[PDB]
Amino acid sequence: GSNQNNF
Ligand SMILES: [Zn+2]
Repeated sequence: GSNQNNF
């Protein structure tokens, strides 16, 4: 799967 971290 694709992953996004919005810190
Ligand atoms: Zn993945």
